[PDB]
Amino acid sequence: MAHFKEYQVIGRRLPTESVPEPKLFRMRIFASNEVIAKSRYWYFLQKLHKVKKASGEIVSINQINEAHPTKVKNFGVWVRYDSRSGTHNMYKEIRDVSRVAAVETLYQDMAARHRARFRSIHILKVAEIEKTADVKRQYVKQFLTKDLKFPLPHRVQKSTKTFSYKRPSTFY
Amino acid sequence: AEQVAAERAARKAANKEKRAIILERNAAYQKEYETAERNIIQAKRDAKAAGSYYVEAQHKLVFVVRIKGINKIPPKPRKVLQLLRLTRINSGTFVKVTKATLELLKLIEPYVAYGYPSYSTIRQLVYKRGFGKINKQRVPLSDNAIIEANLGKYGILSIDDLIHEIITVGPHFKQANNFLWPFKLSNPSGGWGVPRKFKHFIQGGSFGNREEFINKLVKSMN
Amino acid sequence: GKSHGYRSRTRYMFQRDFRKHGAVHLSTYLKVYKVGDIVDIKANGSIQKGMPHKFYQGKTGVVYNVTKSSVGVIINKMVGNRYLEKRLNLRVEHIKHSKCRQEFLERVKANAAKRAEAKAQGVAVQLKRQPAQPRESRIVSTEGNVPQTLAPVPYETFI
Amino acid sequence: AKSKNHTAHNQTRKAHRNGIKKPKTYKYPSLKGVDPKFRRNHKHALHGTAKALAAAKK
Amino acid sequence: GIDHTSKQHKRSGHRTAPKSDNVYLKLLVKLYTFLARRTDAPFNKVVLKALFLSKINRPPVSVSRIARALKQEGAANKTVVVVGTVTDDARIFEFPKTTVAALRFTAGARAKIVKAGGECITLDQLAVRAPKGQNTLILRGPRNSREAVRHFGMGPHKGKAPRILSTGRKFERARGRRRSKGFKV
Amino acid sequence: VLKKNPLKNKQVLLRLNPYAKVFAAEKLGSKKAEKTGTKPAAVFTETLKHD
RNA sequence: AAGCGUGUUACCUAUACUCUACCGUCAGGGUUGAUAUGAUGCCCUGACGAGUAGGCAGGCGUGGAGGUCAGUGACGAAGC
RNA sequence: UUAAUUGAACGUGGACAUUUGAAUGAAGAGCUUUUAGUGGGCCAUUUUUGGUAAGCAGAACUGGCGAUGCGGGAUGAACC
RNA sequence: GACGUAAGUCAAGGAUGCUGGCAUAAUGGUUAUAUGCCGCCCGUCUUGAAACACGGACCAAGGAGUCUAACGUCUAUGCGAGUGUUUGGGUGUAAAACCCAUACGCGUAAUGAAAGUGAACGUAGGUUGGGGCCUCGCAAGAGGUGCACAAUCGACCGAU
RNA sequence: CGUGAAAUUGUUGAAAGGGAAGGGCAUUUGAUCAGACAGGCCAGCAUCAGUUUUGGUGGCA
Ligand SMILES: [Mg+2]
Ligand SMILES: [Mg+2]
Ligand SMILES: [Mg+2]
Ligand SMILES: [Mg+2]
Ligand SMILES: [Mg+2]
Ligand SMILES: [Mg+2]
Ligand SMILES: [Mg+2]
Ligand SMILES: [Mg+2]
Ligand SMILES: [Mg+2]
Ligand SMILES: [Mg+2]
Ligand SMILES: [Mg+2]
Ligand SMILES: [Mg+2]
Ligand SMILES: [Mg+2]
Ligand SMILES: [Mg+2]
Ligand SMILES: [Mg+2]
Ligand SMILES: [Mg+2]
Ligand SMILES: [Mg+2]
Ligand SMILES: [Mg+2]
Ligand SMILES: [Mg+2]
Ligand SMILES: [Mg+2]
Ligand SMILES: [Mg+2]
Ligand SMILES: [Mg+2]
Ligand SMILES: [Mg+2]
Ligand SMILES: [Mg+2]
Ligand SMILES: [Mg+2]
Ligand SMILES: [Mg+2]
Repeated sequence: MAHFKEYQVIGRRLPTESVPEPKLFRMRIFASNEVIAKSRYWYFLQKLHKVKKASGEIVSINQINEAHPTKVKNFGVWVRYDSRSGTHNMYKEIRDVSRVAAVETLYQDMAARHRARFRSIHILKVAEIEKTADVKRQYVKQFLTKDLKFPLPHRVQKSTKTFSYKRPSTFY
Repeated sequence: AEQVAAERAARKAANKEKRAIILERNAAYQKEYETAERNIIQAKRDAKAAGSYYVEAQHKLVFVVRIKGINKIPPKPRKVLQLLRLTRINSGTFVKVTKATLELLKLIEPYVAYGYPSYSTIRQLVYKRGFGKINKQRVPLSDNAIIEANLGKYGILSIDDLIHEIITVGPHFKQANNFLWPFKLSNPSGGWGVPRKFKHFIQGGSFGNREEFINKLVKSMN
Repeated sequence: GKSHGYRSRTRYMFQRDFRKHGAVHLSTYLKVYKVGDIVDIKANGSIQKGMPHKFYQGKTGVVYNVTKSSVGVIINKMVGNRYLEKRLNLRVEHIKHSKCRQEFLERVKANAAKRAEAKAQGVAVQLKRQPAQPRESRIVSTEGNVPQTLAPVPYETFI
Repeated sequence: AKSKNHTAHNQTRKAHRNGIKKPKTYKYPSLKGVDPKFRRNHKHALHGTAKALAAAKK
Repeated sequence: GIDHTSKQHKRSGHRTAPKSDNVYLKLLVKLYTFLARRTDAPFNKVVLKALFLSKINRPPVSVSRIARALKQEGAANKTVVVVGTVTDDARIFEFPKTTVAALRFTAGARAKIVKAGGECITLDQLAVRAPKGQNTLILRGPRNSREAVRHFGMGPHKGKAPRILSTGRKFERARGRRRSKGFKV
Repeated sequence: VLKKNPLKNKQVLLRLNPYAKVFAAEKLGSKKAEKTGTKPAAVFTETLKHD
């Protein structure tokens, strides 16, 4: 997962003589490549419709890119995941510029704060908050205040040498 | 003075004629590869322009590589690995996709990496690591007469005739594929890309169907 | 101690089916068996005479002998590291014709019918069966069939 | 002292080192077990079949 | 490591030479090795393999067995070839005039064949006059009529000969061999 | 006596495959495609950016 | 963090994989009108090589015996 | 055997061939004789019995160790 | 195979060309030591041994599947419906070698408890294969003959 | 009192030695040693062949 990529996977049941042209079901999948993408698609169609990969078909695999990959936007994401003793829904918020990179941050956040692996997480919905004050988290709301400005105290400079002759400072 | 000159010159007269026939087969194979790829590309474009989706034909050929050693293998998958001629680690064969052969691939699934080989990967594989089964011996191809003397009864007269039979799964794929000795690949030159090989490709390991990334993986071994 | 009688461990194997008890219907009494017929074995608990052993339930054999009320069946039994030939005298109640042979004989006629018309025209009639091939290319129209599906649903309890 | 009473462990690896094999069917199987009345008459039918072919072919 | 389907380094299980140290039989092997390699005649390959055979593997061939093979239609003028010993048979009173090639003739067999007007030759005279084995007739003697074969595969209900020193009553004609004494095999 | 590898050793590459000389000269490994500008229907694009 | 969870690469190294050489084994072969005179020889080709109990094969060594080297030796045999 | 060439079984003569009746592989296929050692087992995953349990006692399939070194688990018969 | 119109050349069925130093302890071998990393004591019984299991302080010499009667399989050799000279006899350069009559053993007949009887209807049978050989075919193949062997149905001998 | 082994020991010489010694791969050092001038020893460079590894860069889809 160098980056996540968002794909649409459109699939359908296999046509029969009695019911040709099935319903063409489509999902949006976050995966590292098109193999995991198609795999995750069938995993979720199991949860909804009476179909598996043998009795079904993948009609379209299209990668989706950001309409504007370079504007910082507030993302609201709903995640259903598995804890060690139950299943839990939660809604989080990530400030970033793309859906795929917020999902990258979100999977790092679940695994860091809840020890939930990619195996246990169900991305319910990734929705950009359209206008300010519908952002409900203080760790994102603190980044929307006007004329925001902060320093970076205690700069640590990585030397390329083992021995230095100056007793380096941490100013910035 | 013993008709040596006449049998000398007439052998190259035969050689030029067989070289000319092969040259005009490799020109016709090059055209149909280009014609087929462009027609598929326009198939996706013209279905997109008509509000439809172009469902690609399911792949008719895999290149299966045994990525697991020979110790501690259950009997039924072990017997299938012998029937697919994968007797050691990093060995590879082509398989023609049918529901009969698709069930072999499910049973050897934890032990092999497989997917769909491109023309480029088939060409480099046969040209570099291509060997014939000539009277139970393993003979490097290295010459069109080596292929002609063994597969000529199916029309396969040169190394591209053989490659054409592999990528386009023809009426004589089985005879042309059993003729090829199982490929003895190396370990991948950059590595496997994963810390642990013995998970599925989907889980982040190496085995299973990795449909189109087998081309990148096999070329590192080749 | 241990019990290993003839009809041991046959509690449900030799039971009649639910609401299929009573006298045997006359079709098994009118079936004609011939030497070479392929037959399946399924013991009828109602008929205790002429009755197979529990090993031969579900085994398929070949008729070698035809008797008054009974049939002789060749069956191969895996004993040790090889197969042995077993001759059984089974009454016709525990015998039905094997449907595997009946279906293959249809393809023997159909192959002849396809090959009779072969010499009129069309060499290479493709008489061998083939496995299921991979699907061919097709175009899927969205006319009345626009793709739409939701995401995974959230967790509820339903209790 | 006590010991292991029974195990079929290794008994399939032993049975497969020499290849469990079908009993090699022949043409004309043995007529053992065939009905005596049929076999008694089949002997007399085979005699006249050869006798008819003796006169015809010579 | 290789998942070996078959035993490695397995020998063919066939003789590539006679175990005999006969210097003259080695010349016959040397001549037919050349003949079986520089000709495509199947006869030269069959004879070469038969020259490796052990003593029980080339049973004696009677002149009566030779003569019966000459009652086949068109086989009268063929050269009978026996890779082994031709013995004599007094039970047969007429012998045809034919050419026989053998490794060995007994004195009675050579007398009977010659007295009939025929000829006895060695396998190298056969090679000179029939280099491809044209118009030949390979005859082999009965292998399983050996007394040792009677005891091969001994077991219950198999009807084989027991390995026994003294025969007669009191020697294995009791319990196990008749229903009046226990059981019958 | 020694397996000389094609995909290098151009001489062996020409012993096999006589078309390798035509392919090299005509630059068929870098062939230009034809500029056609068909565009997807409205249904495809609206399905792509659909949530 | 040099801890915990998760992601990406780079890197290290088995008697394992690829290539080559050498040894042996097995298998398939070539080779006689000079086999450039050793056909149990010479040579070509391919694959293979773990091992207790155990089986077989080819060899090394010791005492004595038949043959041979018209063998070695008080100008130094054997032994150490 | 049938009321009866009606059958049953075995046949004579005629027609049919590499897509000859699925896939894959085939390492040569089949057969025989003779004899060695062994007939204390144990461990891992999954199923499973008795038992609170056991580095316990007893079974099923498979893979191992025994019989086996090599790299890793610091170290270890069986784990990777 | 490639190039060259050809001549010929070439990176095309496995390293050649040019130059320098030394010509001996320089390289190499052996051995001692040092250094890096590794290395538990062998033999035995055992599921399991470095074991807090057993034998072993050391060294030399000695030290354990032999021979015989009868026999099974296989192999070599001689002869072959026979075969075995060596119990004996003859002979001798004298325990050797060489030569030999009648017997006898095994084989050439089986079966039954026995008294007894005792092996071709046939091209020593029929059918399915069967190597090799013959005929026709450029060959593939087809037909004929088919030893050994394999399966099966018969015929014959003895017992019942 | 022929020869006169080994265990074990004395002298001399060499070498190493902070709670054993011994051994395997490699090399340094010391000591010791075989062979060869009608090419033996160790190398440098160029152009190739085979197997790889690491870059720079070009044209396409
Ligand atoms: Mg690397
Ligand atoms: Mg019971
Ligand atoms: Mg009763
Ligand atoms: Mg026991
Ligand atoms: Mg970490
Ligand atoms: Mg070994
Ligand atoms: Mg051993
Ligand atoms: Mg001696
Ligand atoms: Mg001396
Ligand atoms: Mg014991
Ligand atoms: Mg043990
Ligand atoms: Mg540990
Ligand atoms: Mg370890
Ligand atoms: Mg595992
Ligand atoms: Mg030194
Ligand atoms: Mg040291
Ligand atoms: Mg250590
Ligand atoms: Mg113990
Ligand atoms: Mg020990
Ligand atoms: Mg003790
Ligand atoms: Mg002691
Ligand atoms: Mg001693
Ligand atoms: Mg003295
Ligand atoms: Mg001393
Ligand atoms: Mg101290
Ligand atoms: Mg180079």
